Amino acid sequence: LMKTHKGTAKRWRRTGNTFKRGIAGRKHGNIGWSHRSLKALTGRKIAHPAYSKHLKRLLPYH
Amino acid sequence: VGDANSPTRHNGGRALARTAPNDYTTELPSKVYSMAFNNALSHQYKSGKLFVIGGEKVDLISPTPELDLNRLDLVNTNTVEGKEIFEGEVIFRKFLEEFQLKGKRLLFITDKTREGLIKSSDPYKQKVDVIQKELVEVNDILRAQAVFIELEALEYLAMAHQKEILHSVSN
Amino acid sequence: PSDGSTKSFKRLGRGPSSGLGKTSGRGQKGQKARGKVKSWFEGGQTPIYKLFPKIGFTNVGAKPLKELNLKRIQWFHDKNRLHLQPGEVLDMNKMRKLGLVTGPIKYGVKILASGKFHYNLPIALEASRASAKAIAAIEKAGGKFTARYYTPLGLRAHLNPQWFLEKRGRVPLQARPTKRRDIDFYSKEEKRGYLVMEKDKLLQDIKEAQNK
RNA sequence: UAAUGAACAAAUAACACUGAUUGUAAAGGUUAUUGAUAACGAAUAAAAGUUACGCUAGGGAAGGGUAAUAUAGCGAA
RNA sequence: AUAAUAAUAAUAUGGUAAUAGAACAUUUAAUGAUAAUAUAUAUUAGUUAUUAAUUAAUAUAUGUAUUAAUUAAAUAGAGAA
RNA sequence: AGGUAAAUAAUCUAAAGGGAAACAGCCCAGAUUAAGAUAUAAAGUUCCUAAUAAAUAAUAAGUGAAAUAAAUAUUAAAAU
RNA sequence: UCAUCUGAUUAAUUGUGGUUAGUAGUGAAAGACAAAUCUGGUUUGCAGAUAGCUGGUUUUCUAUGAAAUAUAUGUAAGUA
RNA sequence: AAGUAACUUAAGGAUAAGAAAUCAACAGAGAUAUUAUGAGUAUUGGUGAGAGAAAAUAAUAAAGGUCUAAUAAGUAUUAUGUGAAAAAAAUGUAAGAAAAUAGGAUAACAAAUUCUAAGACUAAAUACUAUUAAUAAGUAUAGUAAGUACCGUAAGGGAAAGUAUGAAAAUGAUUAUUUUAUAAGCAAUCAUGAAUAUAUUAUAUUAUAUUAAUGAUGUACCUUUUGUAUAAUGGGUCAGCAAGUAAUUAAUAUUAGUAAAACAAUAAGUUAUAAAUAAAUAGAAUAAUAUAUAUAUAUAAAAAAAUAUAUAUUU
RNA sequence: AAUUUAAUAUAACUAUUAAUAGAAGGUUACUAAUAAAUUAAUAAUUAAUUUUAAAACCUAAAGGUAAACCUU
Ligand SMILES: [Mg+2]
Ligand SMILES: [Mg+2]
Ligand SMILES: [Mg+2]
Ligand SMILES: [Mg+2]
Ligand SMILES: [Mg+2]
Ligand SMILES: [Mg+2]
Ligand SMILES: [Mg+2]
Ligand SMILES: [Mg+2]
Ligand SMILES: [Mg+2]
Ligand SMILES: [Mg+2]
Ligand SMILES: [Mg+2]
Ligand SMILES: [Mg+2]
Ligand SMILES: [Mg+2]
Ligand SMILES: [Mg+2]
Ligand SMILES: [Mg+2]
Ligand SMILES: [Mg+2]
Ligand SMILES: [Mg+2]
Ligand SMILES: [Mg+2]
Ligand SMILES: [Mg+2]
Ligand SMILES: [Mg+2]
Ligand SMILES: [Mg+2]
Ligand SMILES: [Mg+2]
Ligand SMILES: [Mg+2]
Ligand SMILES: [Mg+2]
Ligand SMILES: [Mg+2]
Ligand SMILES: [Mg+2]
Ligand SMILES: [Mg+2]
Ligand SMILES: [Mg+2]
Ligand SMILES: [Mg+2]
Ligand SMILES: [Mg+2]
Ligand SMILES: [Mg+2]
Ligand SMILES: [Mg+2]
Ligand SMILES: [Mg+2]
Ligand SMILES: [Mg+2]
Ligand SMILES: [Mg+2]
Ligand SMILES: [Mg+2]
Ligand SMILES: [Mg+2]
Ligand SMILES: [Mg+2]
Ligand SMILES: [Mg+2]
Ligand SMILES: [Mg+2]
Ligand SMILES: [Mg+2]
Ligand SMILES: [Mg+2]
Ligand SMILES: [Mg+2]
Ligand SMILES: [Mg+2]
Ligand SMILES: [Mg+2]
Ligand SMILES: [Mg+2]
Ligand SMILES: [Mg+2]
Ligand SMILES: [Mg+2]
Ligand SMILES: [Mg+2]
Ligand SMILES: [Mg+2]
Ligand SMILES: [Mg+2]
Ligand SMILES: [Mg+2]
Ligand SMILES: [Mg+2]
Ligand SMILES: [Mg+2]
Ligand SMILES: [Mg+2]
Ligand SMILES: [Mg+2]
Repeated sequence: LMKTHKGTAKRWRRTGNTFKRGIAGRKHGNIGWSHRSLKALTGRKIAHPAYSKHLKRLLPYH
Repeated sequence: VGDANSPTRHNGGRALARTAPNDYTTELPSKVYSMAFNNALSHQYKSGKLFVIGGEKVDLISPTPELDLNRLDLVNTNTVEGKEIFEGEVIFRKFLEEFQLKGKRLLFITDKTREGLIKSSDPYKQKVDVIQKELVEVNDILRAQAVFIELEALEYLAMAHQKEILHSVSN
Repeated sequence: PSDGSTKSFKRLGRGPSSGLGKTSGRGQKGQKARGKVKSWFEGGQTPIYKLFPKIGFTNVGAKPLKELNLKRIQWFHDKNRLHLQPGEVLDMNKMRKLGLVTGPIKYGVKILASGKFHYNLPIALEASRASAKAIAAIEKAGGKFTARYYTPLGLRAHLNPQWFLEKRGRVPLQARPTKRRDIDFYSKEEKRGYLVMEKDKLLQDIKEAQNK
């Protein structure tokens, strides 16, 4: 039987009929940049259709 | 070339070979199985090839004959202290030719084991099958060209393969 | 067979005019032609399971509750499928027995208020908890709600007590709350906690401990 | 309009979210922040040569085109 | 308010990689008459818009079909290694 | 350079059929199966090879006639 | 094989037995020999090692029908 | 990969395990051994390739609970080097207790629970092999010979081969019909004379079949390529054999059963029934359709972004 | 008084299920063999339960070897 890919499990979560994720690029080198601009690098986004199929295969039981 | 086992060789192995015991089991919902069983029984009844043999638990408006029985069995078989043959098979053949069904598939569904019937129908094993109510199948019923079923066995099968209803009070 | 219940599996490598001939769909050459490569391998670039950060943690102490809205209760009532004798309480056992809450109940049931505007049953209710709107609607309809604490074994005993009676001759005693979260929740009055609503001995023991 | 670097693993602070018998802890999480992978979408914390003794699987990722060069002629002088 | 066949007007019908429908030959399992005035195989000549079956003649074997048809399955189709 | 690098068509790739003598890429045209009466595309009509009769000038060098070779030199044509 | 040439009392040539070898022997040293050939022999097993490479992949009919570009990649014969 | 292959050693019809210094969580269970759910969840990883439980509920199983020990000391524990990918009892070196007024179990401490190491026996459900019976959408290339012939010094490798029939092809000789000694290329198609053969409606001025007069057209087939008649790959010919299959899973589509329920029906358990959040004790109309409501960010509360729920009958 | 179907042999293997149980080869030659008993069955055959006779040489370990040899 297939096994959940734990890396994807830790970096992705199931929401509705798709998956959520965190942002990339706000863990160092933030000083000198605009806070009102870095605001866009805080929070979550949704999976993209280009890789929805990959995610479905990587997390069979999600 | 490599080893001598290659499938491309005369004494080589077989590509993508199976390994017994091969698994061919399949599963089907119980409700569908019950519906199919009811359908087979209904088909036999509609074709007029389902005979019901029973009594002693329902009111009879015509008395049973002295020679006959109310059960799907043939008594007086083990009494073989006569000639090379005894009464059981003789009565079975007489039934066979009286009802004009000799090389026809026959099915006998019973409640409990009927050793007399089994012994008497042993000579015609090629065309007559005897089964208890527990072990019958749709293939047996549909294969039989004449199906005999005891009344209690029919009661049991009907109860088992019954649609379930709860409450269901409506105007 | 019934129409639309069977097809023909596509047969590979059995002639040119079959449409699936020598290449049999593989294409021309490559690793995929005569080899196996992961479906989610993308040639080296940081994968979708590496670029993003690991977010969140799994709460092992979680207690998911099966949700029960008021519209279902009212619907059962109007369907005459809610068989309660007069002066009888609708608890999780009866929800399971009647069919209000179906399937396995791991931890408990929470009553939510979606059909609150049409709920008019003056019956009494029990559950692990309920929403504030559910409490308000239940009381407005002339009913009564209290939230009770069950462990896994205690809830099993509550749902299927005859199992314990048959196997062991006795139903286990319901366990007293032991955490801080449970005691706090069931001591709250706005949650209709059973400890406070029935003034039971546990809170008194805690008070005698503090006052010493 | 350039002035830049992913995720893992560490570290500091705040938050009051979870605290694996309970209580506190430990640890994790959320928010903010730090250090550069310049082959700059970054294999590992960590790695150069030689074979004319060489081996396997493959691809070829004098003729043909050109006339810069060479040779030869022509015009003009 | 379908299905089959036929009729009229209009549009469309090249195809590698690839996608999607449909069908035939072989073998096996379930149901399954008929029979040497038949069945099976082979050759020659005809028929059906024909990878297949059929009709006639001839030859061999056999009192004879896992037969026609519907399903279920494949060691199910070879000028390319 | 029948080179190399990209930018618009088109075709080959994966396109049979007619013309380019022969011809992946050029000119025309896209084969479901036949039939063969009619109108044709590109290309052609002395014979090989399906199909033509004319007008007005020039060429005399087989120049040329389905792959135009340059500077220059000679000999010839009319405008005032 | 024939002819020719070299040592021919020695660091000689041979017979019969024996010991040393597969990370491993012997070697007047040539990567030489270890059962017709070794920069490390054979047999069996792991084992259907692995191969982004090469070659094969079998009947018919019908309808639609591409690409050889961008980005990324220890990536340019692969893959997304 | 894997404590696998291999080598070595030692038992028995079986071996091994086994009646808690076990689980669990304040309520409780009560020995081993396999199987299903739990569950690919907790846990774990150059947090990469990947690995991965236990409680608890069921199934198989036997009478399954017993005393044999003066009740266990260089032992528990500690430090250190190793040690089943998560989970741990053994293990080299060296220090080293206590007596049920005690000891083991959790990173640590307190409280509470639970069990008593350093002494032991134990059917059955299981593994392998050999007979007997039953069923084969299994085998006559998995149908009895032979580990023989033969190959190697050796370890070792390792054949063909039942009976009858047989107008199967490749291949050879001969005969018959027809064409062929002034004509040049994938050997074929079309056009068209002529000879021959058969024909129980050839009535014939007939039909069909075989055959290089003669004319036109025609650059073998696959593979791999931008592109091959290519002097690029493969093929002396024919017959037989030769290649997308199995489980264990996830997603999607069609039909069929049932349907706010479905599958099982011993208990469980898996989907669906509520959206959301990293998570927490939060969770959908104040007398109506987003302008209301739920969650997340922010809270006096709203507004603002994103999803989601409400217009006789619940999807 | 025949003749065909379907099972069955001392005379195949493979897979599963269910029972029962934990059983000589080679060499060639002074060739390697048997005998009986019991009760119940119209001098006795049921078979099946007990007794027995012989059986060379070799297959590491009475000693040695070049296996079927040799020496005690
Ligand atoms: Mg952060
Ligand atoms: Mg901006
Ligand atoms: Mg194709
Ligand atoms: Mg390619
Ligand atoms: Mg290929
Ligand atoms: Mg490909
Ligand atoms: Mg890289
Ligand atoms: Mg708090
Ligand atoms: Mg704790
Ligand atoms: Mg912290
Ligand atoms: Mg790099
Ligand atoms: Mg780069
Ligand atoms: Mg970039
Ligand atoms: Mg490096
Ligand atoms: Mg040299
Ligand atoms: Mg087409
Ligand atoms: Mg067309
Ligand atoms: Mg085949
Ligand atoms: Mg063949
Ligand atoms: Mg062919
Ligand atoms: Mg071949
Ligand atoms: Mg070019
Ligand atoms: Mg085109
Ligand atoms: Mg191509
Ligand atoms: Mg063309
Ligand atoms: Mg021309
Ligand atoms: Mg031409
Ligand atoms: Mg000329
Ligand atoms: Mg001397
Ligand atoms: Mg001598
Ligand atoms: Mg050298
Ligand atoms: Mg050799
Ligand atoms: Mg050498
Ligand atoms: Mg191989
Ligand atoms: Mg391996
Ligand atoms: Mg098309
Ligand atoms: Mg293109
Ligand atoms: Mg590329
Ligand atoms: Mg034992
Ligand atoms: Mg493992
Ligand atoms: Mg003790
Ligand atoms: Mg003790
Ligand atoms: Mg230690
Ligand atoms: Mg390991
Ligand atoms: Mg003890
Ligand atoms: Mg030899
Ligand atoms: Mg002639
Ligand atoms: Mg010639
Ligand atoms: Mg090339
Ligand atoms: Mg060509
Ligand atoms: Mg040639
Ligand atoms: Mg060739
Ligand atoms: Mg060749
Ligand atoms: Mg709000
Ligand atoms: Mg001896
Ligand atoms: Mg001697």
